[PDB]
Amino acid sequence: QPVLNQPSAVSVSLGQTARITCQGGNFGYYYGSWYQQKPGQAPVLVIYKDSERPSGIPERFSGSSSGGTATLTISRAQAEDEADYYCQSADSSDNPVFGGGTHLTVLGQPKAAPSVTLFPPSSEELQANKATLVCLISDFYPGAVTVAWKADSSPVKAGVETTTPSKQSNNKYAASSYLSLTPEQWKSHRSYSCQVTHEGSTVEKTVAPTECS
Amino acid sequence: QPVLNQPSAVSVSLGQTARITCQGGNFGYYYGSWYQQKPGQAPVLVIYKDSERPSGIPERFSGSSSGGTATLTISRAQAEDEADYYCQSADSSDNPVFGGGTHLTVLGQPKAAPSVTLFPPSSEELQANKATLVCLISDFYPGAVTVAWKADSSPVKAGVETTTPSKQSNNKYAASSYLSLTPEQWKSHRSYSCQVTHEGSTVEKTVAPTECS
Amino acid sequence: SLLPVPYTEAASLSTGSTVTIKGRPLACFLNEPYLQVDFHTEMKEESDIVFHFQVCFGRRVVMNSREYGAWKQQVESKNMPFQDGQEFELSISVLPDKYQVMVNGQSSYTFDHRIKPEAVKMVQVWRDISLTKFNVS
Amino acid sequence: SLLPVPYTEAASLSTGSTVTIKGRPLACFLNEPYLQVDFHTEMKEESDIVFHFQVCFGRRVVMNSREYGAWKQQVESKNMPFQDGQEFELSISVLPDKYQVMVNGQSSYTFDHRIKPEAVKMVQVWRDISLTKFNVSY
Amino acid sequence: QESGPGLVKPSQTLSLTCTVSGGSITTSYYAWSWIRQPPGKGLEWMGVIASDGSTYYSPSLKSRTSISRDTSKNQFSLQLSSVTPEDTAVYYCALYIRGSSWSGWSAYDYWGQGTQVTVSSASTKGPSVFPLAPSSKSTSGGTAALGCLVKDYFPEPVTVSWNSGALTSGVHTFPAVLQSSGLYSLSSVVTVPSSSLGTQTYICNVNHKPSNTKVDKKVEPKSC
Amino acid sequence: QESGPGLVKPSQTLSLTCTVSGYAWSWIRQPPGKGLEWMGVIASDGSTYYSPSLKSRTSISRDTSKNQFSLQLSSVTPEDTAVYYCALYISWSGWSAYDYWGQGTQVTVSSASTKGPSVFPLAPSSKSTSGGTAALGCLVKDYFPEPVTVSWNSGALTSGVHTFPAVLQSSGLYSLSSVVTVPSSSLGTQTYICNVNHKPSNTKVDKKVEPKSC
Repeated sequence: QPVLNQPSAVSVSLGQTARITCQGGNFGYYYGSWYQQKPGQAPVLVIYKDSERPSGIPERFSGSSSGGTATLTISRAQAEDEADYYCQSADSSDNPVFGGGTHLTVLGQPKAAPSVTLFPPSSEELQANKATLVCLISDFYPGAVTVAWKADSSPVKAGVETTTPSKQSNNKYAASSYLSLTPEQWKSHRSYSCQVTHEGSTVEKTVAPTECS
Repeated sequence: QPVLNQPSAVSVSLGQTARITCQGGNFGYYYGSWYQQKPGQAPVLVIYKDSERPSGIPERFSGSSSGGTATLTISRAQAEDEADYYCQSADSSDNPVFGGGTHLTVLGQPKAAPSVTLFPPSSEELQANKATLVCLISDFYPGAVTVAWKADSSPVKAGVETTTPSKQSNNKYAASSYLSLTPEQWKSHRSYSCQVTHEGSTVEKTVAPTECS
Repeated sequence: SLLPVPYTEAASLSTGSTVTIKGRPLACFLNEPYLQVDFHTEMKEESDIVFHFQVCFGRRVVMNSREYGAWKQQVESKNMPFQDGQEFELSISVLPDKYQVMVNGQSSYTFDHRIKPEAVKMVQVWRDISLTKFNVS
Repeated sequence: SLLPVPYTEAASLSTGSTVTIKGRPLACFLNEPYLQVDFHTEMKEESDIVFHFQVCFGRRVVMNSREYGAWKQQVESKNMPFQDGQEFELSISVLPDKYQVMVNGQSSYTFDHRIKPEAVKMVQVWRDISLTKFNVSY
Repeated sequence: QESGPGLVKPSQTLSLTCTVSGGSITTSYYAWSWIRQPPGKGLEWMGVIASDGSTYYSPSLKSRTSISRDTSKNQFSLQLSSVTPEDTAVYYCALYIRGSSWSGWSAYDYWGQGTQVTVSSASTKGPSVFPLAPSSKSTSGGTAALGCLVKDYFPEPVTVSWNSGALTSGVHTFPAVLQSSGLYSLSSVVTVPSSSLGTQTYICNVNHKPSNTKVDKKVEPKSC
Repeated sequence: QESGPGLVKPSQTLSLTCTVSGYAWSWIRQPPGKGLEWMGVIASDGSTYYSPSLKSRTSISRDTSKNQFSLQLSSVTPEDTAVYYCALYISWSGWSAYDYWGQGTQVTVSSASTKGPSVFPLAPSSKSTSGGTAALGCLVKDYFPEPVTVSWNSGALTSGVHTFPAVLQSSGLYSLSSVVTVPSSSLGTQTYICNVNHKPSNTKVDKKVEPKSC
């Protein structure tokens, strides 16, 4: 399948100017366009015909093109510009091509400490002969996290399902881990713990079966 | 409608050379062909490509063509050449045309006296409350014939339908005449006669109902 | 060396006549130059065409006739012995029943007579080709 | 006075360029002479065609483009303002979004850009027509 | 061999078919055409279907004419739509032999026998068939011409076979007369010897196809 | 506006439709995590075009009276799993851009069938706060495939709500959870119900979340 050559991920500090090139493609004949896409949301056209920008697109965005290269320019970065960026052109009038996509990271944002919420298995799930512990982390930057589970003091790694970290609406990461256990283990143990490590620091929450939390 | 122009009838004496012209048509561009048609018989190809004759056709038949006219030539006429002759060409490769038709009469043929057969109305027709006299004339040349009907000595001229003379397979004419009568007239009168005239000569036949014929 | 194109010459043909043409296309086969040979009934080019021979170099060859200004059934042929950018020799042999068109002295196409060749009064060579020789046999 | 046909000229076009052709067909309209104007990306005639303009005098006009040696979707027009046996002036005006082909200053055909006009490096005029004048205006 | 005869009312559509060879050997079955002949008039072309080419039609009849072919049946069929009294004609099936392509000026060597198609508002009347008893005369040489009578039929034609086609020598079938009323009637008479008329029995098998009447009349000597 | 189901058995033919509300409609799909992949185009003035890779398997129809156009990719295999977008162009060329893009729809093609999620409520922390902070949620366990929209109190609560992405479990099923940040002041008057919707299986489960008895 035909794909244009563009960087996969690019970092730029707030207030600086970021430039994304769309090279390697069958250019010279054709024009180039650019789309802004956030995860799970539809792309929005930013630049068309390599020079003009549509109405509604801020003045920060501009595009240049020459030979076999097109350059996307964001003059005055803001936080909301942190998203995935695609360029497009054609190998032939009857066959368009699209780029690999570029994620723009807006640097200079302050670091944030995680907030942890631990839920016990509900009575219904225990009533349904199941048990699930939900260890939820929010408002943390960057995403790299390690999760540890304990059986009153003992690390448990089987039955653990841990997500890949993904940003929230406020541009901070979020991840979750789930532990599958039976109501026997649930009632047989005094408590269960979720030990989370982020940037070395640790934050823990604990729940107990017979004792209401 | 597109039709070739050719004379309706041409006469030639036995032993002479007959020529039939096909005028008004498109030649020079195209080729010409010729067909011989006998009454009640399928047409037979005589000339194709203006010069050549198919197998079986005698050398007596030949064709000429010039400008917008084609001429069929029959060098040594015989009786069998008495027939209708059609010329054929095209207005265009994708559209053939046919001629108006020429009746060729071959004169000089030997004379023949007419043979007359007269039947009385059968009992079945009398059982069907009708009566028809059948006067059949064959083996006579030429076709021109006049028919006379008589009521015991008296000419009957109403209700007579007589055919147009037509050649046999043996190149002699044949004609028939029918008289429409009622069971009243047939049994009430002594007899009825059919008088046939050919080249001045006369032939009569008579039958009677009550008397076996 | 080169003969004027379109080339128009009076000619009359019959069984045994051979028309010799020697020329070269003016374009590469990819750009699809054409070559057309028309046998006319009069010296005026608007006259009817007894034999129409139009080549689309590199794709196909089609033949037809124009009778009373009307184009008749076109015959399509994909035989393309013509070689890109190479000089060609075109010979059209007149037979009693059809035409025999040889390309470089090698038979490639035939076209059955629709109008007898004696009606031909002019032969015209015209299309995106260079012309060097024209002969009537 | 007469320009050699096929006529091949190096040229580069942009928004505002106009290609002027002045000639006469070499045959009567009944015999259907053709006229072809091709805008190439290279001086080689086998190069790609940015704008292909083929007239079948008296019948129709067809336009297309050739990208990487492949003919694209042909656009057909039946408008035939050209008059039999009369000299014509053919002008192709380049617009930002399309071409403007005028016949004696009269609009007849349009062709939306499929390859940006800056890719033109050669213009060739060739078919059964006589050619007298060829100029590019800005 | 042609088949499909009959009378048709105006505005209808009738079909005619031609059979494989009818007397033609080693036939690639090439270049089949339709030619019709209005009564007493000249031949009038209708269309053609070539193996090399596809088909051709005549402009006057282009709109109303349809030609189909079934090579597995080795037949090809005509359909003439919106018939009028002018379409009354004898329709022939003609085969083009010459190995060259079909042209307008091309000729047809083998013609079909043809069949009569009558287009008029009037309906079909069954023929009043009647036998003709032989002449009671006893002859010194031997001659007795007995016949059959086909009265009051419309339209033409009427095929007359004798003894189911067993007698062909000296047979004469006379043409019909057009009466003032508008109907046809004819008779057929054979010349057979008057020696034996009790041993060999003669029967006039008269067939009228447009009305589909099949009548085989028993001819017997008249008792005196 | 996009419509059409998300489950399909392999070797079958799946359909996607795009609705038009107030001049060339194209189909672009996105394999999971991959770059954009063109599929076809259909103009109202002109006719259709296709891409060679999908040319054999792609069929594009149009309903001008409904002003809708539908995609048909026949003989589907697990390779056809992708996120499908319909983008609107405003003659059509390859380098042309699309101003209005469809919201997108996820289509997952695999042999497994659809599983209703074993939804379970998560009672809030029984702890009472002097300022007011309580993060209670819902649990969407054992569902296949993705995605699942989770609304709280029939879309009446948006403040502090967090709906977490799903995890692909070793068992082969997906599971996510949604948690809301509500004040701990009134917990007997305001009833919170997580209205979970799973579209490929059409399962609507609204779980009544209540505080755990102490």
